[PDB]
Order: sequence, then C-alpha cells, then structure tokens
Amino acid sequence: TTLLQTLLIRTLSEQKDYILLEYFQTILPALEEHFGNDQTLAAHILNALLTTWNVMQELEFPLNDIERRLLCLGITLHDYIQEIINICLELGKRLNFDEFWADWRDYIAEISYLAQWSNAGYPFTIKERKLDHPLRHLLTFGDVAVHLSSPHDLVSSTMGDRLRDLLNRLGIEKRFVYHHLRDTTGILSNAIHNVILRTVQKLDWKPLLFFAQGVIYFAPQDTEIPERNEIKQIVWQGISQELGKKMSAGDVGFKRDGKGLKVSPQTSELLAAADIVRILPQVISVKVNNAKSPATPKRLEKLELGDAEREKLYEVADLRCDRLAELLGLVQKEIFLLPEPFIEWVLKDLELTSVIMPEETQVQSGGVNYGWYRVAAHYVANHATWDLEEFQEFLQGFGDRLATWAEEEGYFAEHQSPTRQIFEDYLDRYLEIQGWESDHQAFIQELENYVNAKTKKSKQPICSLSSGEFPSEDQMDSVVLFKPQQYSNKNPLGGGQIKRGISKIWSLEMLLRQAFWSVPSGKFEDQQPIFIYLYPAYVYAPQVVEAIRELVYGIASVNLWDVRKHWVNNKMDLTSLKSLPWLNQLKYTKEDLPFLATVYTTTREKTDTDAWVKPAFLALLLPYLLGVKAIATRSMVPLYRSDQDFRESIHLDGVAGFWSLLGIPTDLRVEDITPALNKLLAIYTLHLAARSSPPKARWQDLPKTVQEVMTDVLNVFALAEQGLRREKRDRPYESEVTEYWQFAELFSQGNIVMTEKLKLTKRLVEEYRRFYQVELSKKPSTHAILLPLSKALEQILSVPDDWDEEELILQGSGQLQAALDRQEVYTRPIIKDKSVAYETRQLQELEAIQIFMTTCVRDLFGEMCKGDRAILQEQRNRIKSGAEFAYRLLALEAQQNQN
Amino acid sequence: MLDSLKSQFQPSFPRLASGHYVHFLMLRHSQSFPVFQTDGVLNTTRTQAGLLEKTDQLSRLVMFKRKQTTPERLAGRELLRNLGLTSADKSAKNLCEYNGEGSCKQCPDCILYGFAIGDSGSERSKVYSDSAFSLGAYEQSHRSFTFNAPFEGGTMSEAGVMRSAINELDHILPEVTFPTVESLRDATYEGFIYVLGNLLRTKRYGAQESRTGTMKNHLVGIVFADGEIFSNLHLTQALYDQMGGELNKPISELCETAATVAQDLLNKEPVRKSELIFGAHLDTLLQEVNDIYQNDAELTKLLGSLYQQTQDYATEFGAL
Amino acid sequence: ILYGFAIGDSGSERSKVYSDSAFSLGAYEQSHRSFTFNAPFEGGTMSEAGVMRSAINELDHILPEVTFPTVESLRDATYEGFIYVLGNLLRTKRYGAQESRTGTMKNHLVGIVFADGEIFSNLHLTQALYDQMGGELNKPISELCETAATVAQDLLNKEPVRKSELIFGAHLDTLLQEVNDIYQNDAELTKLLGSLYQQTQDYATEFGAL
Amino acid sequence: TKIYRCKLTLHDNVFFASREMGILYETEKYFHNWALSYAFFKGTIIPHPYGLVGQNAQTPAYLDRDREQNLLHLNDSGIYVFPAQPIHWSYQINTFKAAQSAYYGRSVQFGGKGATKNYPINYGRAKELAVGSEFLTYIVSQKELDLPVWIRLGKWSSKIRVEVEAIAPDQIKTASGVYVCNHPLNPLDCPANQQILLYNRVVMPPSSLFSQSQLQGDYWQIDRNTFLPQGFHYGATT
DNA sequence: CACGTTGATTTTT
DNA sequence: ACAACAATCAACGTGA
Repeated sequence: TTLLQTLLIRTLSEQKDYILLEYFQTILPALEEHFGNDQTLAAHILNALLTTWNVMQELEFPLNDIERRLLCLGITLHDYIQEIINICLELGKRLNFDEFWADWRDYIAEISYLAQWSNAGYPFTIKERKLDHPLRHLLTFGDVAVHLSSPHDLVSSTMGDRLRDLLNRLGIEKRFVYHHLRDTTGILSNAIHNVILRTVQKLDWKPLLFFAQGVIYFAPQDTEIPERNEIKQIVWQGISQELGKKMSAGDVGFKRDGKGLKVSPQTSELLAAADIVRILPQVISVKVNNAKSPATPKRLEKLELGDAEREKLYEVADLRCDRLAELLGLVQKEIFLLPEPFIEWVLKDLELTSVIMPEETQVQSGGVNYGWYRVAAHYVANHATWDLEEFQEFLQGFGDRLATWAEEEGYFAEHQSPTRQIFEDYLDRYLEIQGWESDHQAFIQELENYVNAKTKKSKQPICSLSSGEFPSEDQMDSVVLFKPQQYSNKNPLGGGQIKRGISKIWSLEMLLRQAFWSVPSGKFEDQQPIFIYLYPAYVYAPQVVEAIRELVYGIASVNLWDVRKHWVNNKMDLTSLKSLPWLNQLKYTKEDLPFLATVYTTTREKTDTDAWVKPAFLALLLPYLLGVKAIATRSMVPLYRSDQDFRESIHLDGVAGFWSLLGIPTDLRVEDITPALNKLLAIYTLHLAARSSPPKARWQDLPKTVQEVMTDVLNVFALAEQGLRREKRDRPYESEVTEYWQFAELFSQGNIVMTEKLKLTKRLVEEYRRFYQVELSKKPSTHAILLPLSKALEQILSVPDDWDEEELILQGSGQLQAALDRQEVYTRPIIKDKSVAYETRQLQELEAIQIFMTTCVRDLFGEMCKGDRAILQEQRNRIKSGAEFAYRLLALEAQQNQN
Repeated sequence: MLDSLKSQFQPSFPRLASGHYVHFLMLRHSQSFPVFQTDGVLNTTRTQAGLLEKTDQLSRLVMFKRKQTTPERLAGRELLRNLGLTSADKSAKNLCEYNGEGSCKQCPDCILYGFAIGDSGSERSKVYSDSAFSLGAYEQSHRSFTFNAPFEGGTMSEAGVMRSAINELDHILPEVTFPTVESLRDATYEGFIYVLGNLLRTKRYGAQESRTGTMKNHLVGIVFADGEIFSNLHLTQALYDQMGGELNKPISELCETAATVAQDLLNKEPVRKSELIFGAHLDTLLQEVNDIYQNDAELTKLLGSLYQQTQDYATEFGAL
Repeated sequence: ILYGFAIGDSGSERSKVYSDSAFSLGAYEQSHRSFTFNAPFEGGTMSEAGVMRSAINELDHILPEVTFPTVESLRDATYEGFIYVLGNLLRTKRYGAQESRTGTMKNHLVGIVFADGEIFSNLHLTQALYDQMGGELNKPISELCETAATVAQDLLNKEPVRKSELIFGAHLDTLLQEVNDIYQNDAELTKLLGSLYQQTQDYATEFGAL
Repeated sequence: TKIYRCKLTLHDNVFFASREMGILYETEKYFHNWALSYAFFKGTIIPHPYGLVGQNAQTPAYLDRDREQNLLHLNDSGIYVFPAQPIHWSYQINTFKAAQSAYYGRSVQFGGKGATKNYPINYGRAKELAVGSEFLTYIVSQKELDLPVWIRLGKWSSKIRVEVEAIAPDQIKTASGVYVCNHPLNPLDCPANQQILLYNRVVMPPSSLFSQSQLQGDYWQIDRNTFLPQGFHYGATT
C-alpha cells in the first residue's frame, strides 16, 4: 500500500462504510499517480470524497448501494456528450475504476453526467431523477465545502449561503456552527481545540470540516451555544489537570542544579502548597539519580567538617544522602517562610536533636546549603543498613508527616494563581464559538508595554517570543527549552537584567512540550531541533485529521541509508518511496487531534547541515506522500498565517547552503517536489558513497560534497571512485555505471559549460573506442581502460609550453600508434577486422587516432582547460575518472543495442 | 584637489542628519585567499546574473557589512592610539574600549562609526555601507584546501595513535572582485580623511587574517550627493552585464570599466550630485590623501582637529 | 605569544606575526617538473614471489631557482621579539612536504620597513617585480634581489603608511651581520632570548593566560 | 488622494530582532509600518538626531509630540505608509560575533565575571530575510511625493530598491461597505469610521499587525483584486 | 551591584 | 595505511 492508503483505511469501520474502503484499496493509489503533482488535485478529490461521505451520513433515508458508487466515481472525474463519454473511458481505466466495480461502463452515462441536458443516445439506468437529486446535491456540497479558507467563511457570504440552501434541499435539520482560535500557540492551542471538541459532542455536535485554526460542525438547530464563562472554566481545568498529573509524576516542573533541586514558578500555582511536599519523595526518586558522583562528599568537603566526625559520614556518602538533603533543601527554600519553626521539627522528626544544633544546619554560600548534607549523612549513617528502595519507603513517609504537620500548624501559604487569570484573558481575546459577543482588542496596552520595556517602570522583562500584550516573567532553566540567559535586544542595553522574558502563556506551552514531547528543559536546543509543520491545504475532512494523528504520533525516526538503498534499487523511480514502512484500526485514539501537526528531528552532531538532512528530506517527503503543505523551521514558535504562505507547497526557513548551491528553491510548488527529491537523494547517495563511513554518514561533510559536484560535474565520478576505494571494490557494478551518469546529467541540467564538459567526456571516449576496445569481461584495470587518454594527457603535460597545438596532435598520435601496436590484436577494432585491405586498415587507424588527439588538444586542453597546463593538471584525475565511467557506459549501451 | 573639496563638507558635526552624502565607489580585489565565512561555509546567495532581463540565476559570494566595516573601524582605532589621541590603559583619561561600557563618547571612531552604551549614550553610524558580492559565480570564485596539524615530531601519529586533526576549508580566489559603495553622511573634511584613510590603510579581511585574507581596495570614484545612489548588488549586476560575463579581465580594465558603469548608473539615479571625482582628478585626490597619511606633522594635525570636533560634538550635542 | 594558540581552556591568542600566501614570480609551466618514484623489495626487484609490487607513482616538485616574493609582518614586538622572528626567517631552511629528502630554500631579506600599518600584498609585490623584469625571469639571484629592492621602494612611496625606518641595501647587510653576531654567540643569545621569555611570561601573567 | 504601489526588493539581507529563542534571533516576514515610515521619511520630514542620551535613548518617541522622532509629523504632512506584504521571500540563518580586539581572548559565560551586563558578548544566529525577496506596500498621501528609490531597514541598515508607480485615477475607484483588505494593516492606525469585523494577526514588536482582515468602512479598490482601507493615520486609535 | 556557588541529555542503516 | 577535527560561548542565590 501507499502511506496515504495505510493511514486512511484505519479511520474507517467496515460494518457500514465498506464502499469507501474499496476506493482506498484501488482508485486511491491510481489517483495520486495521475493527480498527485497552490493545491494538489489528489488532495482536493480525497477531501471532496470524504466530506460528501460525511454529509451522506445525515440523510434521513439511506442512499442506495449502487448510487454510493456513482458518487465515489463522479467526484473523481469532476476536474475535467459522446465527446466526453470517451474522456471518461480513458481516465477511468487509467484510474482503475474497473476494480471498484467492473459494472461501471454500464453506468458511464450517469458517471459522466454527475462529473459535468439531453440523453444523446445514452439513456440513464438509475430509475428516476429522484435518485439524481441526492447524488447531485451531495457532489456539489463537497466541491464547495473543501474551498473554504477559514471557519468564518460559512458566516461570511462568499460560499456559506449556498451551503445552507444545499443542506435544506437535502432536508437535514442540522445547522452549521464553528469554533476558531486566532492565536495558534502550539500544544496549548491543540489542547484548547480538543477540549472544545470534547465539550460540544455532548450537545450532539459532529465536526464536518477542520482548519488550522478551527472546526465547522453540523450541530442540531435547537441547541444553545456554550457559554463563554463556562468553556473558560472547562478548558482551564482540562489543561491544568493534564499538566498537573505530569508535575505530580515529576517529568516536568522540577530541575536539578548546583544549588540543589529547583521548582518552576507554574508548579507553585498548579499544585497547592500541600501537594508538592507530598510529591517530593517521588520527584527526588527521578530527578536525583547520579550514583557515579553524588553531591554529599563534594558538599561535605567544602564544609571542612573535621573533628573526627568526617569518617562517620564519609564511609556512608552515597546517593541516599543526596535525596534527603535535596528534599529538605527544597522544603526550606520554597515551602517555609521562616526557617526556625521547621529546623526544630526536622531535627526531632528525625533523631538528630542532639547531634546537630539548630543554627548549624543553615550553613551556605551562593545558595548551596551545605548544612543539610551534614544532616542527611547523620541519618543515613545511623540507619546505614538500608538500601536505596527501603530508603525511598522511609522518605515517602517522612514527606507525608511533613505535609500533615505543616498544614495542622498552617506554616505554608495559599500561593497566588496568576496564569489562570492571564489564560482566561487569552481565551477572551482569541477564542470564538459562533454567536459569541465580541469586542475590539485594546492594542494600546501592547504598545505601552513595548514603549516602557527598557524603562525603570517595567518590573519584569518583555516577552522574547511575542509582543508583550500579556504579563511576562523572567525565563527559567526549568521552564523554557533553550538558554534563558543570553544577550537580548529587548532588555535594556548595559543593564543587569540578563535573563530574557516569557509570557505566562508561553510558559505553560514550554511546560506542555516538556510534558507531552518528553524533551529536556533548558537543553533541547543542543539536540539541534528542526520542526516540520504539516498545515492543511485550507481544509481537512475528519478522517484526514485522524490520518495525520496516526502519522505525527506514530512516524518512524528516518534513517537515510535505507531510503538510499530502496531508491538505487527500484532504479530511481521515486514512486518506490510511497510503499516503504514510514510508520511504527487506529492506535493513537487517546491522543489529541493535531490542528498544528508538528514532527521534529533530533541530532547529536553539532553542525547546521547535520541538523537539516532529515528535516529537509521529511519536509519534501510528507507533501509528496500525503498532499499536505510543510514548513520546516528552527523556530519553536510556529509561523503566523496568511494567504501568501499557501502560495507554495513547501517552505524551508534557513536551510544549510547546500540547498541553494544545488539550486533547489527554498519554497517549492507541487510541480517542483519530484525534481527536488531526485536532487536531494542524488546528493545523499553520492555522499553516502564517498565522504562517509558504513556506520557514520558524516553529514558535516555534505557541504564539501555539494561544492565539488557544482564546481565541476566530473567530480560525480571522482566521488564514485572514492566510494569504490573505501568499499575496496576494483570496478563499479553495471547499475553504478548508469546511476552515477544519471546523477551527472541531473546536476548539469541547467548549466551550459557542465553539459558541454559531460558531452565532451563521452565524445572523447566514443572517439578512442573507434580504435581501442579492451573487453570488460576480462576484468581489466582502470589503466588498461584509459590507455589512449592517459597517453594523450601525458603528452600535453610533458612538452614545453612553446610548442603548437598542431605539433602536439602529431607527437601524441605517434605515441598512441606506438602504444596500440604493443597491445594484443583483439583490442584494436580497425586492425583485427581482416575484411578490408591492409593499407586501408592503416589509413582508417591513422585518421581515427588523429581525430581523437585533435579533440584532446583542441577541445579538452585548448577550450575547456583554457590552454593552461596548471588547470589541466588539477583536472587530470577527474577527467580520467569521468572517462572510465564514460567507457563503461558506452560499452553497456553497445552490448544492449548490438542485439 | 583637497583644497577645492573643503567647500563641500560641513564645518562642524551637526545634531540632525542633513542629507550630504560623500560616496566612495570601490572594487575590493582579493589578493590572497580571504575566507568570508559564517556557519562553517563561505557565505553565498542566489542572485540574477545581470540587469538586462536574465532568466539566469547565479550563486555569488557575499561579504557581509560586518566583515568589511569592522576591519576598517579597528584599523582607525589603532591609528588613533598610535597618534596618542586615545589609550588602551584602564587608568588613562582618554580610554576607549570597542564594545562594552568602556567605549568613549568623544573619539573619532565613536562619532563616525557609532556607539551604544545604553542610557549613558548612543550615536548612529555616519559610515553607511552594504554587503558586497562577487562579480562572478561561486563555482568560478573559490577553491577548497586541506589542512592538517601533526605532532611536532613531523607525524600524524604520536605514541602509535593518529590525530583527528585534518579537515578541508573553503577559500576565495586571488583575483575575485567585490564591487562596493561605502557612504559617509554629514562629515567634516577631516571626517572624510579619517574614513577614506580606513578604506586605503586597512588591508586584511575575514577569518584567519594572521595567515590569509589580503585585499586591495581600488577606489574607482568619489561622488558627492543629496542621497543614497545605488547598491553593491546593482553595481555588480550592471558591471557583469557591461562585460557580458567575460569576467577573465585584468585589474585595470576592470577598474576603468567600473568607472564608466558607475557614471552610466549615476545619470539614472534621481539624487542631485555636486561632484563626481573620477579618473585623473581621483588619482590626484588619492595622491593628496596618501601625502597626509605619510607625514607625521600633517596627520597629527588633521586627526587632532577631528578629535577636537568630535570632542566638541560630544560636549555640545552628544552624550556629554 | 608571537605565533598564537587556540586549544582547550585558558583562552586563545592571536598571532603577532602576520603572514600571507606567497606566489611564484614565474609561470607554473617554467617552474615545475614531475618525477617518477618507485619502491622495490630490498632484493633489488619489483617481485618477491614472481608477482609484481607495482609501487610506481609520479610526484610534482618545484624547480630550483624558482623565487617567491613575500612580506612577513610583525606587530607590537619588543626588540627581543624582532630578533626572535628575524632569527626564524634567517635560521630556517626547509619548507615543503618531505623535509627529510627535499625542500631547502634560501631566504634573502631584501628590506625591513618600520610602519604605521600594512604595506602591499605578496601578489602585488610579485606582479610589480614581473613587470619590472618584463617577464625576462632568467636573471641571476643578485640582479633579482637588487630589482626587488627598487620595486619595493617604489611601491612603499605609494602606501598610506608613515615609514619610520626603511632598512635596505648597505644598511640591511649591516643589520643582517649584527643579527648573525647574536645567533653565533652563546652568551648574547641566551641573554636576549631569556629576556624575551620573561617579557612573554609577564605578558602572560598581566594580560594573557595569567 | 494620491496612492503609490511601492515594491521593495532586498539588495542585502534584512534583520529585525522580532523574537529571540536561545542562540537564535529572527525576523518576522512582514515589515512593520512604522519601521518603513521612518525608512522613507526620516531626514526628509521626521528629524534624524545622530546621538541620544538619557531616557530618550531607550524609550520610543513614536507618537509623542514632545520629542523629535515622531511619526506624527507625517500625519501633518498628509502621508501614510501601510505595512509590507511579502510577495516572494527566503531566510538565511547567519551567525554574528563579538570581536576580539585584544591579542588575547577568553570565552566568558554571559553573566559571569567581567560579563555581568547586557551586551553582545559571545555569539548569536540571525534569521535574516535574504536577497532573494520582494515585498509590496502602499503609501497614500495628499500631495505628489518625491519618494526615495533606495531605503535602508533594520538591525544592520540594509539596502532596499524601491520601484514605485503612482496608481492613476483611471484604475482606482472609491466605495464603502464590508471589504476583505487582504494586505497587512496596523490596528493602532485605525480611525473611527472604520471598524474591524474579523482579523488574523501576526504577533510582532512594537505592536501586532493584521495579515488579513474584514473591515466595515470606506475603501479604494486600487486594482480589481485588492481593497485598501481609506483614512488611516499614525496612532489614530489614541 | 557585588559577593558566592556547581547539576543536567541520550544517541544518527 | 590512516586521520576528517579540537574548546569555548551560565544559572541562579544572598547580603548590602
């Protein structure tokens, strides 16, 4: 199957949708061959088919099983009467209509009538125009619903008016309704969308169309639109509980550093003060885990503890001291406001009231709180019989004692909730359900905050990822996915505000990315992450959004070695890629639907080219497999939308310059993608031949491989020879001789001097092959193949620079004649052929040697190499490599065409 | 020459920009293997080959504004330190440091090329400039050279194990030309001699300047105007088209064809122009500025006045 | 300190010797030859079991009397630092690949110019020297060193550079002897270069790597 | 009254520090109106003080009559630039550095000792708009206007060729109703007698633009497929 | 503002 | 025969 077939057939449920499954089994793979290569006609027909099928489910009588087939065929033909029944015959058989139903040629009159009156000698088989009624109104609904551009385009007059009078003529008593979310922040935007979906289905709404910022629904006519103040509290509880359980499990909101365990500002809001202290024994059992070099001996050394106490501790210095010291540290640092009510508790809820005086537990410098590492090491020395797991069973009970004790005394605050308030205001600016009241935004506050961003009357920095229209706070190593503390143009110049700002909205989003992508905090940028965003061609059907869920949660981590292997095999037909296992019934049904469908690369090498090789391939590939539109960028913030973005199928924001050197456009139409994939796989299959090692692709050298291919096209054969040298193989396969030549013809395609040099290197060898032919079956050496060209080049290089071209032609042809007469007679095509008189064999040999030598001295040396021996000496090696590949190609072409 | 041009310039540095531009038209010729890199490759961009309506695109080397302005700028600061107008010592009253809080607010570099401390002052660069482009294609204009770094005992092996210290690096070739316009707003006469000084006196650019990267700045004309004249890209695309792509020409034919292409362009651009110093008037102007930069008394005088003018601007209108 | 460093902790230091790629005064075609080299078995033949070794290849080598004009430049030296760098220029004699077998050269210092900034490129001195000879490059090394001296002084009078001292000819072949007298004297050299060590160690503790 | 269709071609790479994420600084794909308004009319109309010092050196003067670098001078000149639509674009991500002017350099951590203040120490990557780009804007004025055929924009004062045509009275027409603007439009410059019904937004300093909007009010159909809001002026919402 | 301090990630047939 | 590099480019906390 194709990847698009594979994803789509999962979304169906056979008990009463089998006819749409017959289409995906047979017409769909032919559809994306003819129509697959702005917008693509295969993705238009697929969304049109699916949307009419979803409209059909509402009809109060079931459409006949014969008529469902007419809809499925008619909706494919619609992009183009005896003068049209033949254009239906040609196109149907190309599209394998036969396999959907063999019967179709009977109904071709109807199938052509639904795709464009009088019968013209072709009478309709379907009983009466009461069956053409639902068919024609279904077909004309899909082919306008898929041309909407935003959820508002059904309340805006341009296409929405006709969608209502169509639905009325279909007798459905449902009504179009929408949601839209104008502001598009990543996972938080996806969560908001999927909570509105999960809410409105309880009103019996059913989504009909999906867009990058929203949904259109068929919803009943007698339903209340959900209240603004209610979907606010629902969507906050959704996001705050889903992130809540993640912080409670410890995979987000906590970070280890040198001053001990830290907690994110938002953890302090989303968990009550009593919750965090009950979770700490489990987060230390995840975040405090270095058994190779734990903190306690390092901390105790800088305490200078001495006094014959040191050995009581040091013989038990272990990870199980750290975990307790880190817990006591974070509770002291964040939970209790004055220390003395709590140092007196821990020193008696543990048995250390005597050994350690209250004030000697607070010793610190630079926040490192050395004193608790002494406390923990006494409790761990006294109970030294424990292992790590029976210790964690202690510390879980110690935390729950601390939690209960703190709240019976009331020693912790009901901390503020600022991210709820700014999130309720984020919803009030940027979320709309159809029939909500709306206000003009006060953009003055967004300017006023910028005008003061570098002035003392701004308390926290302005957001680095947005405009600063919502309250912001300093970036944290435990919140953001990258370095918090680098130079900012937004912070005042020469000020002490060295940390950048983040909006409280983007702070939840970075934490949702830690929680739901499972990426590092403050360190994800060093994985060189490039993000591919799979935007719609305006509209997706519900089955396509389910298909894109099965992709973005299930896609295989690409390895280019076997993508190479399955394309040099299959003779470079790019259609082979359609069938490969790109993934790992639906399996991701519990995950949220991707409204902004993001997939990302991770690299461990340090260069920009090492980052881009998989994203650039995937960003061409997914539009070629699924008809989606891809933008590849380094930005964790996604691109803000407009109708100008859609004017190309792919964008690649700032590819390593190998892209531009190859002359591939950094934005591509659907007509450009198969040229581009051919050039990208051609450069990968040449780089993985030379400048690679079998386990190490060395993508840091792809800029050296491209610059050589572009400078002079014969380097394609110089690299093929290096690959033969690494593989320790003495000659290319028959496949390699046409592969590396189709690559040279591909990279030369636009250039006059390269097409001239590639035509010259063939002509050069095709000329000496008139008088010399070593048979490749005898396993000859690279030198034996190049005997006349090596003796031509050595002549040009050895003579004084004063001597004429017409002297070189004579001296070198003498050396060719002298060399040929020392080889065995079977190698000499003109002399071995006894059919003609001896002086005429001599005369034909002499003029064949002369014309070859004239091409070497006139065209190879004089014109191409500028008549300069320095410029020839640099090329001697690649001219030789190019001529060996030319000789083997001319021989492979001869041994075929001689039949 | 210089005695006639003294009328054109401002008599002292103005507060507001007045729209007097003196434009230096140059060909920067590569002399030994410069490396204009960022991100580990020679910087390149796709461009149209020339102005005459081509379908034909061309990858050309780009020398960014930073890569040419900073080597000019820093060659001025070391001259001012050698004249003793500024100092490197943290205990001196005329300290200037290139980027931090310790930047001066008075010296010629700070007023002509600008500074930004924060609230304690900033000044806009009066030397305007553009990113320069190779006249020919990247495929014609570069070569890649291997480097290695063995043990001092002459061997890639030490103690029986190999060093990983080999790689390629990418270099521009010893005849590649980068057509350039540098432009100076609202300058005093001595401000023009300081900046024109930097253009003629600095000689190395790009990475590895300790070992490579000499360029010859051939000045081709000076043009006094009410406004911005044309871009480096537009001059380069005009110059390629005047040659029809026969890029293999000697330095003096390439400079004289740039002098007539500059005048062909200046006639079309809508700004009024007071003076057009080209040819034998430029070669006498260049001799008359070379004569300042070779004389200890004359140069200490002019640059002393520049200092005073910029110290006076600083105290009257500048950052005090 | 003088030639710089950039590996590991404790920072990086820029070379105070500024150098540039040098060019042959003549064309490649008049200035090189390709020589075959082979490697037999010690038994004096290219076979050890009847089979061939085939260990035969070409390499290109620059001919004798091929001349490379160049300017080495030294910034911000002490007097002892000048004696060290100038010592390297007079005391080195092998350059290319395969030092063990090849690549001796004769450095004739033709001038020393004290300066407020950079003078001409290597390529520019080469293109001036070729024009002054008219391309008639088969002239003896004494005439070639005397032609380089007059073109270097012509070019220096066209450079926007204050020139404090211009040591050429009879003053330079005085100075070259006064520096040979350092490098042939065990006490004088130890003292001078020992002072340099202190100067460079004090630079290191005051401004450099501490 | 007069309207000029101005198309902007980048003759070198343009950078604005629109957003920052770790080592990466990036440029939004729309040129903000107020940036282009000073690029066109600063020195010709709006004053251009070479120096700043004080609060005036880090506080904008966009719409403050008390300061010289106002965009309000242009309200009185009867001129208004709209923001810029990208017709064709590309990005280059290029590193930039701090110079080691001294012979000895130590790589210092930002915020470390000797590095405790916000300055461009170390290095960063700028996502610039590239030479391979073309943008479209409109200037509307009440007087024939001597527009400069070259402008400079952004963090590095980068050259743009402006090629400009006055849209003649034979091909514009004036109307009023509900219209889809389809050009970018700045919400701060929106007067009374315009109201914004729908918008799609591009979040950007100093203030967000609309990339697409539906408006109710007066307009000029300047060619058969674009509709430009009439009566916009700098800061009209204040 | 100026002193002090020192843990983390997961992997490219 | 055998290497394709090698390093460096904060993130807070606390007291005055």
